[PDB]
Amino acid sequence: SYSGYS
Repeated sequence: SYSGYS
């Protein structure tokens, strides 16, 4: 998974 700001 991805968590945060892109």
